[PDB]
Amino acid sequence: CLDFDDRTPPANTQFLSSHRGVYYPDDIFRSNVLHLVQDHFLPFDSNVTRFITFGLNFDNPIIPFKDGIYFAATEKSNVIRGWVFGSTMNNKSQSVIIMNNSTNLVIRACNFELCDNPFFVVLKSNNTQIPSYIFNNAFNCTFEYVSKDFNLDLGEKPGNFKDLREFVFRNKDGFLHVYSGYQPISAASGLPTGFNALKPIFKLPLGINITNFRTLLTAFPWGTSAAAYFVGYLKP
Amino acid sequence: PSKEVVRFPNITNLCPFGEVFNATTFPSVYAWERKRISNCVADYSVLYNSTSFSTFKCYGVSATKLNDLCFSNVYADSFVVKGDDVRQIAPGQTGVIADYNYKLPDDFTGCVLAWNTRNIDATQTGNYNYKYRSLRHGKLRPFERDISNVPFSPDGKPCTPPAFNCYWPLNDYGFYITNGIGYQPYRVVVLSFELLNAPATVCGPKLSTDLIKNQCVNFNFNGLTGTGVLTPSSKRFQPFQQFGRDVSDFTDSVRDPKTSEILDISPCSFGGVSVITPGTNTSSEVAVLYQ
Amino acid sequence: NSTSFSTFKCYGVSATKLNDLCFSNVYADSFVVKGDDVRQIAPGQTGVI
Amino acid sequence: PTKRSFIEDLLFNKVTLADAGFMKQYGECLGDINARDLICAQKFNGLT
Amino acid sequence: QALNTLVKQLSSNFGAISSVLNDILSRLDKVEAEVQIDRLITGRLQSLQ
Ligand SMILES: *[C@@H]1O[C@H](CO)[C@@H](O[C@@H]2O[C@H](CO)[C@@H](O[C@@H]3O[C@H](CO)[C@@H](O)[C@H](O[C@H]4O[C@H](CO)[C@@H](O)[C@H](O)[C@@H]4O)[C@@H]3O)[C@H](O)[C@H]2NC(C)=O)[C@H](O)[C@H]1NC(C)=O
Ligand SMILES: *[C@@H]1O[C@H](CO)[C@@H](O[C@@H]2O[C@H](CO)[C@@H](O[C@@H]3O[C@H](CO)[C@@H](O)[C@H](O)[C@@H]3O)[C@H](O)[C@H]2NC(C)=O)[C@H](O)[C@H]1NC(C)=O
Ligand SMILES: *[C@@H]1O[C@H](CO)[C@@H](O[C@@H]2O[C@H](CO)[C@@H](O)[C@H](O)[C@H]2NC(C)=O)[C@H](O)[C@H]1NC(C)=O
Ligand SMILES: *[C@@H]1O[C@H](CO)[C@@H](O[C@@H]2O[C@H](CO)[C@@H](O)[C@H](O)[C@H]2NC(C)=O)[C@H](O)[C@H]1NC(C)=O
Ligand SMILES: *[C@@H]1O[C@H](CO)[C@@H](O[C@@H]2O[C@H](CO)[C@@H](O)[C@H](O)[C@H]2NC(C)=O)[C@H](O)[C@H]1NC(C)=O
Ligand SMILES: *[C@@H]1O[C@H](CO)[C@@H](O[C@@H]2O[C@H](CO)[C@@H](O)[C@H](O)[C@H]2NC(C)=O)[C@H](O)[C@H]1NC(C)=O
Ligand SMILES: CCCCC/C=C\C/C=C\CCCCCCCC(=O)O
Ligand SMILES: CCCCC/C=C\C/C=C\CCCCCCCC(=O)O
Ligand SMILES: *[C@@H]1O[C@H](CO)[C@@H](O)[C@H](O)[C@H]1NC(C)=O
Ligand SMILES: *[C@@H]1O[C@H](CO)[C@@H](O)[C@H](O)[C@H]1NC(C)=O
Ligand SMILES: *[C@@H]1O[C@H](CO)[C@@H](O)[C@H](O)[C@H]1NC(C)=O
Ligand SMILES: *[C@@H]1O[C@H](CO)[C@@H](O)[C@H](O)[C@H]1NC(C)=O
Repeated sequence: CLDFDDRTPPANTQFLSSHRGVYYPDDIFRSNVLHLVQDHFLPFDSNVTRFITFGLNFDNPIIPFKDGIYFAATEKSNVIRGWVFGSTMNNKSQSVIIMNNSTNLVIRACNFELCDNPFFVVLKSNNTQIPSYIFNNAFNCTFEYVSKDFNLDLGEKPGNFKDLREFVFRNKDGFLHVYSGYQPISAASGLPTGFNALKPIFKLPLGINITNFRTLLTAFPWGTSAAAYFVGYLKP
Repeated sequence: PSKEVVRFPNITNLCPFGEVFNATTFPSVYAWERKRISNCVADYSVLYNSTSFSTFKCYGVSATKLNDLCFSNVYADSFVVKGDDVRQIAPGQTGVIADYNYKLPDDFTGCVLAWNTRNIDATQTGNYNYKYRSLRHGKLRPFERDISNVPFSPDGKPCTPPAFNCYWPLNDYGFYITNGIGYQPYRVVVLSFELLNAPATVCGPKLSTDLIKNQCVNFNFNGLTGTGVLTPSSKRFQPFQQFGRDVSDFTDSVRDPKTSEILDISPCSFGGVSVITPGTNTSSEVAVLYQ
Repeated sequence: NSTSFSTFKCYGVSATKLNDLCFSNVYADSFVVKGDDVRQIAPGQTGVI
Repeated sequence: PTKRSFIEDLLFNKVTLADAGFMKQYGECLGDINARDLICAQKFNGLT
Repeated sequence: QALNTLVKQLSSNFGAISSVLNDILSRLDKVEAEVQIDRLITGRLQSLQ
């Protein structure tokens, strides 16, 4: 049970993607060959809606999920730590959440009582994470998965954005395909120009009419650090 | 060809055929479940002794070839329907079950099983423990679930159940012992898998052999048959790919299930030969020229 | 809501496309047969029925 | 060395033939596969 | 160029499930795979002609 009273209008800044956002189509090794494929890809030089924090803009809104999205987040500090996918985001329709809470990675899918304002609280005094509330009940369940243990640095960094992490999500035939990729970057604006291939990392067997998506942000106490994530829709 | 190089992964555990096909409780159609299958020796001969399937018909693969092939990404669904609704579980069908409860994809690589269970899922009085949806907006997408229980109205406005044009979308299956073949419980198990595309960890009992290299052999790598010469390679395979392909669709590189090591496959026949003859009338001797 | 059909299989059109298509000159026949004679109602079959 | 004159050698040097060696042995097409030579791919399919 | 085109024309599904054999023969029995084999043979013979 938490909420924010102070609000700031979303920026909703539109930028351009420099022909980035491709992924491996199939699990077949091919070398020294030019292959022609037809699938859902991000169009070259297309709009990307950016959402920016640390400017008193704790956005965390709902974004439509039409034929998949391309999630590219640039951040020098771990402010974005997962997503939540659902139809109505209430406790009347099943939703799947993926949170990068430390010492594991959690994927769970169940009739979740969303708090309407996801939260992840960590104080800058000791750089230690304290418990937060993303949901209040669980009700009926249908998936679960806990990964291995790792620790991500919560220490705040004063420098500009240091790493780029891009993901691609697609729901087809009851499977949520996830592709991951990461490349170093040093800039403070727009989306780095370049090329990068995304490798398959997940195929989650959950049957949900996934139509809306919302990210999970981390706040350093009202207010947070600098982190920008871009959303791009794929088209056939 | 001379020898056989059949090679299968290191699987030494029998598949769970009692957890499924012999589960104490089976879910309803409107809320079905899924189970992941891995590290199995899929021999359906063990089911010959206990379970008899009234309908075992499926697509994307031949029934007789299920013992040699190797499948990947195997999942098993389970639900309970009546006699007349057991024909709706098939690609390209219409009905209450095939629209609002469980829809199969148009293209489907898997197997569907179903048997009759009257002595277990029926009583002298009504069972009324299995439910299904009959009122819904639109149609379900293939392999999707809808477990929400909200009042349904033709207009779409939320409403209380006692109001007009407001019904509960879930009805109860009334199973009695004194019923015909129709309206009788039928437990259905649907299996889906993908083969010869990704690395696999589940298939039937085929005894692997040793590796034969630099010789025309009849290999069998995870169900992929053919004749060729196996040669050590230099390509580097990423951990999510197993086979390789050329500019023309043909497998040239296959990762060894056991002893991961990338092997090259080449055609056995290569070259050219011509025959020189002075004429049959003159002599029967010939001269052979190899290019 | 009312009737359950033990056999609903037919030809010349796809079952899933019956909601978008528009038919003309529709006629309906009706009769009563036994269980073993219900398979004889099909194009290219032999039997008493 | 060559039995051709200077002009004929110049003419032969201009044309960049695909250089079908007319003897592509099984050893050459079985090794050095990373080059992906077109001729080795054609002779594997019965085109000579 | 003609020979290279003929080589690269071997990866076309001439109405069959797959363009590469030993895959149709491994997933289907003798009777069912014969149709796809005949389709591939017809397509490749047309290419040769
Ligand atoms: C998964 O969730 C999605 C997203 O919510 C859902 O798809 C559709 O959601 C939209 C948005 O809520 C609905 O579409 C419209 O909704 C309103 C409210 O009814 C109306 O504008 C429309 O309904 C009327 O449409 C026609 C009138 O023009 C008439 O047929 C009649 O009057 C309808 O009331 C319209 O539906 C929509 O309700 C749902 N989809 C459906 C099929 O109803 C979807 O249900 C989920 N997807 C899956 C695959 O289960
Ligand atoms: C999804 O969650 C809902 C809500 O919890 C489940 O519905 C509820 O299921 C329980 C049993 O798990 C029902 O309790 C039992 O119901 C009847 C009498 O109504 C009787 O068998 C028992 O005395 C007991 O009370 C409960 O009524 C039912 N409804 C509500 C509103 O709570 C639902 O089953 C879950 N679905 C799945 C697929 O798990
Ligand atoms: C996002 O795409 C929209 C498409 O409407 C662009 O917004 C307008 O596009 C029209 C049509 O080309 C132009 O005439 C307007 O000038 C655009 N408005 C603005 C404010 O630029 C929009 O530019 C795109 N976003 C980008 C390119 O970042
Ligand atoms: C689904 O969520 C709603 C909204 O939170 C829950 O409604 C609550 O119902 C209880 C009584 O059951 C009331 O005391 C609360 O005030 C309600 N909350 C709100 C915000 O109005 C509803 O119970 C939930 N359904 C469940 C848990 O099955
Ligand atoms: C991150 O999430 C995991 C999964 O829920 C948490 O690990 C579990 O913690 C509970 C605490 O009651 C234990 O009962 C479980 O056995 C743990 N699961 C394991 C170890 O697999 C973990 O605590 C979370 N991290 C936090 C809260 O900092
Ligand atoms: C599958 O089992 C075989 C059994 O031979 C394994 O091969 C042995 O691997 C060990 C190391 O794990 C070596 O020391 C032996 O020399 C190998 N023996 C032979 C005959 O090759 C093989 O590694 C196993 N594969 C996997 C993936 O576990
Ligand atoms: C009498 C009016 C005839 C109108 C003809 C035009 C279209 C009719 C087509 C289909 C009607 C019957 C569909 C089968 C319903 C199956 C229900 C079930 O399987 O449970
Ligand atoms: C024993 C003599 C066998 C002779 C073989 C030559 C021809 C036989 C062919 C068909 C015989 C049986 C026809 C089926 C009759 C169906 C009657 C029904 O469906 O009601
Ligand atoms: C750091 O500060 C937090 C927050 O006050 C406190 O809980 C914790 O004990 C402190 N020490 C360490 C070692 O984390
Ligand atoms: C299958 O179920 C029957 C009861 O229906 C039980 O007696 C038998 O032991 C089971 N067989 C197994 C689990 O192999
Ligand atoms: C097969 O079933 C019979 C009874 O029909 C039983 O005695 C026997 O033990 C069973 N064998 C196996 C291998 O399950
Ligand atoms: C559907 O059938 C139920 C009983 O099963 C009945 O109460 C209801 O009125 C029927 N609805 C319609 C629209 O015919």
